[PDB]
Amino acid sequence: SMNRSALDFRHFVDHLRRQGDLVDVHTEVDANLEIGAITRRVYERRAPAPLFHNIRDSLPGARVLGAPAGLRADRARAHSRLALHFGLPEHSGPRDIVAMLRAAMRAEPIAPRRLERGPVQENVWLGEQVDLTRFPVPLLHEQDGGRYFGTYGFHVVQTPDGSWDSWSVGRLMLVDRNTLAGPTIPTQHIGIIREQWRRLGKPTPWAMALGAPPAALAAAGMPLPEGVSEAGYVGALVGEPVEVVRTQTNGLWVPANTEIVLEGEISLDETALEGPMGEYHGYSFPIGKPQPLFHVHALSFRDQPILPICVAGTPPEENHTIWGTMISAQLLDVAQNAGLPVDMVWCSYEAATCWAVLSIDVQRLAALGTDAAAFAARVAETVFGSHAGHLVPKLILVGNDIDVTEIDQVVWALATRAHPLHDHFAFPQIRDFPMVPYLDAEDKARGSGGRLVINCLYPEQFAGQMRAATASFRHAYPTALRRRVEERWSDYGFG
Amino acid sequence: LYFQSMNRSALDFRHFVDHLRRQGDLVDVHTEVDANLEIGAITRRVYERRAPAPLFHNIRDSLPGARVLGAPAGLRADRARAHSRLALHFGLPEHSGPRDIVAMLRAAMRAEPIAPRRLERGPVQENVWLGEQVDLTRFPVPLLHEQDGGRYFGTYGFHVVQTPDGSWDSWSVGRLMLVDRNTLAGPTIPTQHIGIIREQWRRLGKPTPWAMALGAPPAALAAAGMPLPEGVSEAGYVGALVGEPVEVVRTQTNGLWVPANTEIVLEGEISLDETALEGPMGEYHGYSFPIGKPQPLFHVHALSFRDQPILPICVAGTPPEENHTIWGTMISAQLLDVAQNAGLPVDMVWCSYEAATCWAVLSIDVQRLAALGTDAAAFAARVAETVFGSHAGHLVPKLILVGNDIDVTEIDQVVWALATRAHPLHDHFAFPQIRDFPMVPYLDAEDKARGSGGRLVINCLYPEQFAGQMRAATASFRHAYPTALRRRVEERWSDYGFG
Ligand SMILES: [Mg+2]
Ligand SMILES: [Mg+2]
Repeated sequence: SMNRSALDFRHFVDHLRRQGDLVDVHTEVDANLEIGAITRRVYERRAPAPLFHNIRDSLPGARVLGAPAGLRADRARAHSRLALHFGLPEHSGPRDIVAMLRAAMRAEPIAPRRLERGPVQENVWLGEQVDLTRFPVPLLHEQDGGRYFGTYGFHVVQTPDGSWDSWSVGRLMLVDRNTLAGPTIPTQHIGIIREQWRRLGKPTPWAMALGAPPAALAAAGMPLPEGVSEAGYVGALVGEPVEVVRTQTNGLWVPANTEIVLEGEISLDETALEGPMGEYHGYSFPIGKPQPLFHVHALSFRDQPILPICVAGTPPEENHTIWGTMISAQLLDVAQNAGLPVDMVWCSYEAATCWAVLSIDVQRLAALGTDAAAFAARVAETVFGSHAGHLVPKLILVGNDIDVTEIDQVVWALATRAHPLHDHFAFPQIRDFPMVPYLDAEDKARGSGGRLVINCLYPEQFAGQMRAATASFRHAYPTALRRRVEERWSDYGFG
Repeated sequence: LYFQSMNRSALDFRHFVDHLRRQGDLVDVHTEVDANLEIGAITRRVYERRAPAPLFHNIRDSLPGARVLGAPAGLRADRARAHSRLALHFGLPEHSGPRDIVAMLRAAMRAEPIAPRRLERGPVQENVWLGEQVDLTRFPVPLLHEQDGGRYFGTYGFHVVQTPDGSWDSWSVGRLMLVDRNTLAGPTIPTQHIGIIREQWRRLGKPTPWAMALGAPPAALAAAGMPLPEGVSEAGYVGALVGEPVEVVRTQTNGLWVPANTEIVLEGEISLDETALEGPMGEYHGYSFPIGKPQPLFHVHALSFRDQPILPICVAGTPPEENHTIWGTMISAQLLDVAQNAGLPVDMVWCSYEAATCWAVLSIDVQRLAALGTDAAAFAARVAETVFGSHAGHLVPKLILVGNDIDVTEIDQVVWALATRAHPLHDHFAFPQIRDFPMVPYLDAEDKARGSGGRLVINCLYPEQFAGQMRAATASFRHAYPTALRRRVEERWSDYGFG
């Protein structure tokens, strides 16, 4: 059931209900602001994911699932919804998911299983039959530039010769009944492929899978080389291939179990103004930007289709829980592949992927014979120089007496270890990720200025010393007594 | 009737304990446990998991009937009631949070005191040991952390002393390490009120008459930590706090007045000439440093206790424990008074428990900020001077200045602002000349010799906010949806199916 949830969105949703992580909303809600407002609150209260059954003035049978990888208030199970995206059980935490991702990234892909048919074909609208406005397309935040059809799903394109099928995560704003608009980064795989079609004088055939198999959405964001197709890495993630059917109108292959598939082409030169919109950093910047038109020639969907939605903004939402976690997992590979004494990396969801905390193996630190400034520089070059680390402007270096995945502990280290005169290491020569929201006009002209390493390693730690013991349950009591207290917890009378 | 019980909980420790049990915020531990490390270790885990407070009923080698309560102002895992146990120390209900408590404390500091009510008897007098009968070691005196220099009798209560002429009764929070059967040791800082009074008795060639109240009325303990002028008695401020006076009885041996409901009262005197090594001990900053310090002996001449006496304990260290939940909160409230009395555009201050009282977050009213026509560097310096120069602000090395679109009492939102707003080249304002609080754990040897070096203001106000503008809206429930719709969602939450 847990691995089934990973390969099948509809089952994923039933599973949530069974484990008490789903609220069926049967009362009538408005896709104009209300769905988004509710879903946003859900993220912030860490509530069960809502399934809206009754949406004003929308395709009968159509439904919306809010917060598909939001967190849960119950701390023992807080990451369960996220974990299902990777076929992992209810009690899986950041470290379990990171270990699984790192392994997946070393595993072999498994060729997708081609099928003649599948549930996504249960309903088909062609050409003139296409009307996107009939779906419960939400206006997500009050000031958004338009309604968003696609906020949790991926694009599918292919090279003209068919040798490389490319999945990538993307978002699409509704323009009209059969047109959308959304970003295509020229240097991203989708942009590279779009260039190949352009030199033939052709628009790019496209599809978007919404309510895709959770692991297929995961796979779509995996860091893969140019030429390598994402579909196979569903098998790398969960040991079982994704099942695919051919689209109705353009010869692409989309997961068989997907809820809603849009089919069409990315326009050569037509654009619309897209945005403003909430983004991963928690802000909604006010200016719109022209983006390419995606023309929809056909759409297919399951009976009683579920449109999943993300309401991007202040954490934790899917940007942080899925993409942040993946970045964390990649940064740990980067650090360890470099030989750094790092046993964990965590891009705290609370920091909206604007910082990474590196857990430093203090038992191996003295052997480096270094100090804070040199170590900060070394870690800066290594991490910021990587593809994943390019994305994160601030690194916090801290000894592994704390658990870097718990923000309260990071805060404690930050407040009590980082000396204001000696532990603030700015690296203004290092090129920035341009979306970092605190960048100013000079940083933007220069291309650098935003990068920072905050050191929380006390100077003595570079000699293997430590000025004071941590007065916590973990570090203030001998091993035997810790074990006794944990084994007797129930006997004492605690739940 | 929950409100009956809430009110009584503030004035009677024994009832407070019963209140927690009825709310499901107590665990009655009947398993036999060891005062040596085990009780501390369990209580420590309780803070960290935010579990119910444990009342230990069965303690190896202890006075018959003796009990221990751990985590008396620890937090609860239930977010909607997280601060309920703390709140009871201030006469406040289960859903009270940081802001409600700060408001009550600020109003308390300007309310009238109500003189204590003198009684001829109270339950603290139910058992009395005099002189040769005093044996502190019969109580369940914990060794709290593995590397403590001794067992601590007092980690949750206050000292009572009085001026020689009897015109000023002083309560103050303090810890006491066990030295032997009738002797303890702990700090008595000369510049603080207990030390000033001690100096008055010294001038007469006399030791200082003293009592310690343990398991005191929760709002008595709160009153004891209030920032009152010299010459002003803390006891009257139980009345300012909860609208009803504390009830007091005379000690058995030295003329001092102590709360009638206290679980355990020690009576004696503070030695003129004798010291012992006290500590080391876990401290509020989360650390146990290796070296103790000489402190004055407190000789116990008598003690009295309630039947089945409950000794409350604090296992100081990584937050949140009582140093943070009680005293951090009081510091936050005073810093807010400091900021406002100085006319800073600040609507809240919060010493985040998670930062172990090593930083204070200042919530900035951005419209009032624009009126000042200032900038980051000048505003940082102004806040630094004002805040670090105050009695309360002197204690806190780091300040965070941030717009009030976030709730500064929520560490997750503070972390978000900090990561997304503080520019590495422009917003790190160290104040290396401003005098440090010497306990700050990151200070180096040069800082300590010099007396300064560790102060910092972190600016999270974007440049445009100083002109009252903002580069981008906050994409949150609070700020991404209009008032009436948020209200609809809140009001219909249960109708949607949430439980
Ligand atoms: Mg790719
Ligand atoms: Mg005083």
